[PDB]
Parts: sequence; structure tokens; C-alpha cells
Amino acid sequence: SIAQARKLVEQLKMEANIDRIKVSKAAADLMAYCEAHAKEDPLLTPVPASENPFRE
Amino acid sequence: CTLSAEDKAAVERSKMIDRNLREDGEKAAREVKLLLLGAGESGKSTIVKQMKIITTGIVETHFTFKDLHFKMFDVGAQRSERKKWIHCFEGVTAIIFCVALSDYDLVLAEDEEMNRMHESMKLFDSICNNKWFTDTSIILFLNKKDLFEEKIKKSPLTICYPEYAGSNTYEEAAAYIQCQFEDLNKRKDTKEIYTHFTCSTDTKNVQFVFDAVTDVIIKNNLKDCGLF
Amino acid sequence: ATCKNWLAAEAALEKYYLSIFYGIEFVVGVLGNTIVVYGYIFSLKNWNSSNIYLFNLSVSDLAFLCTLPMLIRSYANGNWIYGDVLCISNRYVLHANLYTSILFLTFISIDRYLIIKYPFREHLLQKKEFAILISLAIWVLVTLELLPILPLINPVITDNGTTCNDFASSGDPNYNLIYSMCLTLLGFLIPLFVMCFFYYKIALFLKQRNRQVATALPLEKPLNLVIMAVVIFSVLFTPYHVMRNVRIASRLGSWKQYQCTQVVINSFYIVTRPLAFLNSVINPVFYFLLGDHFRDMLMNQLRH
Amino acid sequence: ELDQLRQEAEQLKNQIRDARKACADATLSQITNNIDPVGRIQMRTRRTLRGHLAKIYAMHWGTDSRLLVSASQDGKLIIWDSYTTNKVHAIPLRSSWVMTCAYAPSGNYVACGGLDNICSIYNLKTVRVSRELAGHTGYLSCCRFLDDNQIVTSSGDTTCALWDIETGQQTTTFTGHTGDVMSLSLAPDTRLFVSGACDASAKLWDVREGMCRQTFTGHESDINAICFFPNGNAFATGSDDATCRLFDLRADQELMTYSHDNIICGITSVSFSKSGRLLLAGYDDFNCNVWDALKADRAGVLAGHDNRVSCLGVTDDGMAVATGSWDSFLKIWN
Ligand SMILES: O=C(O)[C@H]1O[C@H]1C(=O)O
Repeated sequence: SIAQARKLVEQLKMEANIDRIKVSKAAADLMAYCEAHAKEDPLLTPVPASENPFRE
Repeated sequence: CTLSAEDKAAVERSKMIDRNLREDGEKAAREVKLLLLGAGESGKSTIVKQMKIITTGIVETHFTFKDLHFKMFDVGAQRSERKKWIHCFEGVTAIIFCVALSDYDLVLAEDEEMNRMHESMKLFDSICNNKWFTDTSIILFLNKKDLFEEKIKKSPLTICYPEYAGSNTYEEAAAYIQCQFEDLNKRKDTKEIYTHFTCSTDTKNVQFVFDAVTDVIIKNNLKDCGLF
Repeated sequence: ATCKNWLAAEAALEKYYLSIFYGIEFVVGVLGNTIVVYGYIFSLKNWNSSNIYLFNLSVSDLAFLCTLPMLIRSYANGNWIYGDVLCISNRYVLHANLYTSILFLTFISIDRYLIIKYPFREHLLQKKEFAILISLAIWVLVTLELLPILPLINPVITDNGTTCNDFASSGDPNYNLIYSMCLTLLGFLIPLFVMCFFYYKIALFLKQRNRQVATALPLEKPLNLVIMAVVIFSVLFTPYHVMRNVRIASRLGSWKQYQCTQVVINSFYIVTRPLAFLNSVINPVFYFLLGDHFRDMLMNQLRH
Repeated sequence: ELDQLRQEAEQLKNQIRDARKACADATLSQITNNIDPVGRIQMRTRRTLRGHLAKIYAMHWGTDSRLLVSASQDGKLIIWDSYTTNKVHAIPLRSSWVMTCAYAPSGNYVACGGLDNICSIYNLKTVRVSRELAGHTGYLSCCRFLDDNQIVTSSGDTTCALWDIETGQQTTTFTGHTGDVMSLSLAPDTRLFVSGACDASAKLWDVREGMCRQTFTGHESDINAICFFPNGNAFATGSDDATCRLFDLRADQELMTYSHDNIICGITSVSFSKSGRLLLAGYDDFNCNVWDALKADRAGVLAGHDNRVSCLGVTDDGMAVATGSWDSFLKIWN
């Protein structure tokens, strides 16, 4: 098929021109984000009672 | 133990909602749900018209015969992967599987060297021994009789099955086909298959469906009571 | 004359037969009923009327069986070593559970009916509330029925003697006979007739539906089970109720003891006593473990 | 010519693979080697919503952390109140085959869909079918409100669509998948979104256009769930492969795989925990598993259901997690 192969080639060519950052520069960012919001996660560090909505 | 006006109003609303939900559930628990299946165009069009009194996906039909309200779900317009939505039909009472007898010496238009009877057998095998359906009964409708009967002569059944060794009479060719379809059941100890050579232009299909459904219901009730 | 041997036979039949049979029944019934109850508790949900009735029957069987261990120490030591209050409580609970089991069986038979007629549970008596209401009514009615047994069950205490007399061998034989006949009529004959009637109707339905269907598996197993239930109930219960009244009437005013005959009758009553208790052991199997559904589910939940 | 294009496509694929391989100097398992473990995560069932009469297929929270909407295959869509066990709304559907739910960010509307190939939008006024969008040719499998007048739907005909609720017209169509699309997730800024399909692949689409910017592969089977990392730089994938996989947009490759030898069931949903340090995945074995997203270590297990876990959701504040199931039970854990 000369109609679908052209679209596939165009799509493949359009995705190979993207700039990529080195790995270990994106894992560091994930680690930093996880570290900077540690105290705002009630599931990681549970909040004391009288602050939990479903204490009951 | 103190409650405000707003809290009491909310509780009253929740109780009314729950009451309506229970009423709806009890009302909908008295309906028989059947799943209509078929390969290609074996039927599902004359069957539905014969049984109805009251690509868009599921198509739903109501009808009552003596005291039972049947809902039939035709899902032949779903040209999607059958593996990702079949489990929605796990609790249906029975599966009505339609197979056309005349499609024993024809091939699919989109692909040759492929009998339609073999495709129907493949689909029946896949659905009968499929999970989610280890305790669901099947009503097999062998449609398009009197055209296979008059087409059997001058066109031997060996075109479909090259092993058949017998006369060309309709009375035994039909029995051979029915047995070949019934032999695909690998759960003979937990499932039943009701077969009907449904070329009855009268109201004989609805009667057969009613009888099979009542038998299924009685067997289920006896099973739940310890008897079977 | 010709009944000294009868006396020895009666003594041995009281001392050994009753103890061994009661022990065997205790162990087997306790095992089965405990299995059934724990299967119903932490393994089954969506309770319906039939489940309520069956659970009540199992509870009654277990309660009846709990009264046996204190009766097996006796018949071996030759006397009742516990307090009079304990004796009265033991016999009262034994009889109350014995006569509650019958009503629960009758209502199970009635519930088997009303499901061939109303397969969608669309009847008033099939509501889960009516089941519990009727269970409470049954318990209270049986307790009220057994209330007038207290005067007779009163124990015997005298010089160098502390013995508990069974129901048939206590109190005034006239009032005792009248009460025994009333208890028989109210607690055995009427429930038996109701059960027989409803099971006969169910069997007729099964026979009519079996021979007028398409080519399908016949309804032969349920008919056999329906017949077996009635057969077992009648066989296990009738001789005991006949012999109890015969013995009670044997020691009335017009005895005449023409051939010291009041030894054979007591022996027959003793032999028939432990047969009736066999229903408590049998019921678990017949009503729960004979069905593939319940045993399969219980095993699956036992595997955790 | 056919070969002139096939060879070019193969060359482009090889070049892309080599370019993305020559970028993995390290891995997200050596950097986090010294990171201390999160420990043992233990949660208790705080609430049990008990209204549905059949299997539950979808669930959503809404930007309030109080009310949530649940859909079951009994023709009912129930809006609850988490802090209590009250029912605020119960909507009867025209079709009882529903596989999706959505709560508007403003709380005014809700949406549903299923085997009828139609997306129905109900107006809560905070009850009445406000709109019915019908342009797909396959069962809907997901839907997410972008605004009060925009919605993104995904269908089993291997396509996604961006609609216009006011007029009902299909504003844009996203194509490229070669299989049913089973999930989609909106980026926090609602400028891009990812979709996972049954061809064992995921794609990143720009909402303002109709072009796929990146394609991520590596799963060995269908993908049933998708989730975005809280900062919108990465995403999570749930599949039957029993291999939870984290991928990055900027690096354009896979980072970590979450799997165990004793797990053989497929994953039916995934979700994060407001910080990206925990990944909660629902399984077919009635269990939910909490993984340490930075170390790929199973932190904990939630087991309170008995038929399956078809829907999992975390409160916006990560205060609690609602878990609906085919057992018609919505369990809220904290
Ligand atoms: O026969 C027994 O010893 C027990 O049934 C109790 C009684 O009749 O006293």
C-alpha cells in the first residue's frame, strides 16, 4: 500500500527529530521532586488523628 | 449522639434512595437474560423477528410468552476484540447460538479455502468451552432447514466433512451435523445443550426457548436447595 | 420366673449399650455439625430462607449433642453425681432440642415447596425477615410446650440414693401418660403429616415435569432424595414415640404384671431410645454434605 | 514504491532505537541505590460503600475529596459522600453496559459510556441527561473532562476523540493505534495526554493538535491502565504482562519495571500517591499492591475484596484511596 506506508514513514521521521536529555538527568529530577514533597503526602507519612477525615 | 437538621435531611434522602434501589433490584431480578450469538449470517434476524412482542453496539429486545419476561442481547455489531467485553455477559441465563445448515458448501467472500461450517464450529468451540461460561446452558438453533434438505441432493455432504460415510438422506446428514456440533462440549458433566431444527415457521421456536429456560431455572433452583 | 434373665439383660442394656451409642453419636454429630456451622459462618454470604432454616437445624443438633457427655458418665458409674438443677437443665435442653429439630425439618420441607411454584422468590413466606420471625416463633413455642415437663423430671434423693429418673420413669403415671400423649400428638404426628403432604406434592410436581420435557437429564435424583428424607424421618422417630408411651402406660394402675412383663417393655424402650438421636448425626451429611455445591464451596473456603 | 517506503521506515525505526539507546548512560536503579526505603505501608479500611447490586466497572473522585461517582453493570450511577456513607445521587442509565465514569473538575456534570458506543453527559445542577455524543464505532473504554465544554473519549475502534459538548461535534480525532484503546490520562496542565492500547503500546498526543509526538513500547501484552506522574514528566502503565512499567517523556524510554515471581495476574488499574513515591496497582487476584516507585520494592498490600479490583483512585490530597470492585463494594482505605 502506497497510501499507508507513506504515512508511517512520515510519522517515524517526525518522531526521530526530538531532543533527548541524558538518563540520570531525568531520574535525578524524579528523585528531587519526590524528596521536595515528602511532608505533603498523607499516604507516605500518616497524619495524626483529629486531622484524618475518616477517623470516625 | 446528636444530629442536625441538614444531617437528618441527608440521611432521609439516602434512605429513600436505598429503598428505590432495592425495589429496582427486586423488580429486575425476575427477568430472564439470554445472549444471542451466531457466525456470519447464520440467522439472528429471523429468530429475533419470530420472537418479539414489545454498528450501534448492543441491541436489546423484550418479549413475554406465558409468564416470563425475556430480554435478548444481540451483540453481532461489535466489530471489536471479543476478549475484552465478553465477561460482561457472565450471568446470562442461556446462550442462543444460531448456525445455518445451508452453509455447508460455501466459502467466505473475504477469504477462500475456508468453509463457513468450519468457521461456525470454531466459534461454537470457542464460546462453549470458554471461561465465564462453565455453567451456562446453550440453545442451538440449526436454521435454514428445507434448503439444506433440498440442497443435500446433487451436493454431497462430503464437501464439508471428508470423513462422512453414509447415505445422502437429509434425516441422517442432519443428525451427523448435530452430533459434530454437540461433540465440541468438553464439560458434559456441568452443561446442557438443547438443539432444535428451527425451520418451524409457526410459534415453535418461542415454545422451545421457554421450555429450555424453565428447565434451566428448575435445575438451578434444585441445585441451590441441595437436591439434584 | 423367666424374667431374671430379662432383668440381667435390662441392666446390661442400660449400662453398656446406651453409653457406647451415646459416645459414638456425640463424637460424630459434634464433628459434622461443627463443620457445617463454621462453613456457614465464615464461608457463606447472601443468606436466604433455606440457609436460615438449615443453620437453625444445625444449631439445634449441636445443642442436643452437647447434653450427651454428662449422660455418658452415668450409666457407667451407676448414679447421677451432679446436682438436681443440673439434671433438670440437662434433660430439659435435651428434649427441647429434640422437639425443635422436628419443626425445623417440617419448615425445610415446606420451603422446598414454594420454590418449584415461585422460582423467583416472589412469595411472602420466602422473605428473609419471615424466616427469622418463624425461627424465633418455633423456639419460643417449643420452650412453652416443654415447660410442663418440670414437675416430672424432678430427681430422686433418699437415704443412700441420688438418682435421676428418665421422662418415662418419673412422677405420677397417669398425669405423665396424659402429658406424653399430648406431646407425641403435638410434636410428632402433626409435623410428620405436614412434611409428608408437602413432600408428596413436590414429588408429584417432579414426576409430571420429568416425563413431559425434551431430551434432557431426568429429574431422578431429587425424587429419590425427597423419598429418602421422609423414610428416614419416619423410621427413626416412630418406634421411639410408640415405645415411650407403651412403657409409660405399662406402669399404670391396672398393671397386673401377669408375667413380670415390665422388664421387656423397658428393654425395648431403652433400645429404641438411642435410635431417635441418630437424626442429629445423620442430618449434617444428608442435608449439607450430599450436595456438591455446599461441600465444594466449604472446601474452597477451607483452603483460604 | 512499497519497498522504497518499507526500507525507509525500518531505517527510521533502527535510527530511533540507536539514538534512544545511546542516551542511557545510567539507570534509575543505581542513582536511587542509597535512597532509604519507605518502610512498611499499612492501611486500614476506613469506609465501605455498599449500594450497588452488581459488578462495579468505573470510579472517579472529583476535585473535592468528599464525593465520588461509581458505575456498575446494573444500570445505576451512584454519587456518594465519602466522609459519611450517604448517597447523594442515583442516576438510572438507558443502557446497563457501562465501563467508564468521569467527574467534572467543576462538579457540575458527570459522564458515562460503554458497549452502546455513546458518551452520555448528565447535569447535576450543582439528574437529567444534558448531552449524548455518538460518533464512535466501538465500545467506549475511558473519558476525561478537560473543561465544562470539552471531553476526551477513547473507543475500542482504535481511536480517541476530543469533543465539543455544547454542539456535540467531534472537534478532533486521534488515530494511529492498531488496537483497542483501553485507557488515557490527562496531563496536569491539560495540554497533552497519553493513551495505552491493546497493541502493547502507548502514545503521547497533543490536545491542541492531532499528532502523536512519541510512542512507548516494551510491554508484552495489552495495556489496561495509564497514569501520569504528578509533575507531568513521566507516566505509568498497567498491563496483563504483570509488569508495571514507568516511562519518561524527556528521556523517551523506560526507566523501571515493577514485577514479582509470585504475581501472574494482570493489572487492571494504576495510580500514584500525590508525590510519586508510591505506585498503587490493582490486580485480578482480588489484591492491591503498593510499590516503592523509586526502588521497585513491594511496600505493601491491601486485601479486602473477593472478586476483583476493577477501579482504583487516590484523593487529590492523597488523604485516602477509594477502591471499587466487581463485588459491588467501594472500600475507602487510609
Ligand atoms: O434417655 C435418657 O437418658 C435421656 O433422654 C433423656 C431422658 O429420657 O431422661
